[PDB]
Amino acid sequence: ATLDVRGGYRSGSHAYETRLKVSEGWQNGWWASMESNTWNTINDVQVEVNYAIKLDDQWTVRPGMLTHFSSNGTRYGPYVKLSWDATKDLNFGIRYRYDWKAYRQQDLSGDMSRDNVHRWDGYVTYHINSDFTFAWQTTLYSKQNDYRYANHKKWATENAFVLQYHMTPDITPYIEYDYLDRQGVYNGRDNLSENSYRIGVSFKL
Ligand SMILES: CCCCCCCCCCCC[N+](C)(C)[O-]
Ligand SMILES: CCCCCCCCCCCC[N+](C)(C)[O-]
Ligand SMILES: CCCCCCCCCCCC[N+](C)(C)[O-]
Ligand SMILES: CCCCCCCCCCCC[N+](C)(C)[O-]
Ligand SMILES: CCCCCCCC
Ligand SMILES: CCCCCCCC
Ligand SMILES: CCCCCCCC
Ligand SMILES: CCCCCCCC
Ligand SMILES: CCCCCCCC
Ligand SMILES: CCCCCCCC
Ligand SMILES: CCCCCCCC
Ligand SMILES: CCCCCCCC
Ligand SMILES: CCCCCCCC
Ligand SMILES: [Cl-]
Ligand SMILES: [Cl-]
Repeated sequence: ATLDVRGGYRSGSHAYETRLKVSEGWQNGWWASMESNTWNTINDVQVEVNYAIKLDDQWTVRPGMLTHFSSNGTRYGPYVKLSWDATKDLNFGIRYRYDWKAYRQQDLSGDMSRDNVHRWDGYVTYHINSDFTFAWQTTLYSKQNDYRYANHKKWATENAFVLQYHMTPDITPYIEYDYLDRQGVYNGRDNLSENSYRIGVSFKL
């Protein structure tokens, strides 16, 4: 199993975040994770499970679900991820997730609806050498219903860039930059450029 500890700062929202995440995978193909996230402007819990269906030596499909709890209520995210181990050192992934909210919120028409979201994620991971792995995750999400993001649009993006250092077989420090679109909100103003800078470490328990 792996414990991941991460700290970050978001420039638009002027917010620190921390994450503690524990994950395990099994030989039968199951995988599960649980995490807690904190956010402090100058909490949530998520649980995820999936299963690997091996289509051949290089291709895997993982149906799964992400459940998310916060002050507003519960959100469920059933998904299917397709992964391709193109080489020993290069992996690609694509995931569709439907983030469905178990609670209603006021929409832009004044009605109480569900702020459900269609979410797509692309993944590239490249093992550069014994010392370094570089990962990029690109994200698009769009509103199913009559809502908008803080960028004033029905859609938004995230792009995350992670450099992992394989310090020991069981310890992997990493640094990360994310651009989270103009989703920053601070001091009563939205549409702020949201740069995110993170540092963390992943280790074997
Ligand atoms: C790349 C920068 C790493 C940032 C590490 C963030 C650690 C969390 C700090 C918690 C303090 C929150 N605060 C400032 C509101 O008290
Ligand atoms: C091994 C740590 C991984 C996180 C596991 C989650 C355990 C439950 C903690 C819930 C957080 C309680 N809180 C902060 C919302 O008050
Ligand atoms: C649409 C073009 C897709 C980009 C291809 C990425 C390059 C790595 C693929 C090489 C793997 C070939 N093979 C047969 C060993 O699996
Ligand atoms: C989840 C990644 C999606 C990959 C995009 C489509 C490129 C597929 C390449 C086919 C593989 C060719 N082959 C059998 C020689 O490895
Ligand atoms: C003056 C507040 C800036 C805090 C930025 C933190 C960078 C890691
Ligand atoms: C505006 C804050 C910038 C934080 C940079 C962190 C070190 C690259
Ligand atoms: C035999 C491998 C099939 C590749 C999976 C394609 C899924 C659209
Ligand atoms: C034998 C490999 C087939 C590739 C299918 C690609 C699905 C996006
Ligand atoms: C030698 C293979 C490099 C091509 C990788 C392109 C990834 C989209
Ligand atoms: C001051 C502009 C922030 C963009 C930094 C990009 C880091 C890779
Ligand atoms: C792999 C290159 C993606 C760069 C996207 C950055 C958008 C701010
Ligand atoms: C390759 C990371 C740079 C992303 C561009 C966003 C900076 C404003
Ligand atoms: C409380 C967050 C800790 C940040 C981890 C940094 C590891 C180098
Ligand atoms: Cl619905
Ligand atoms: Cl729009």
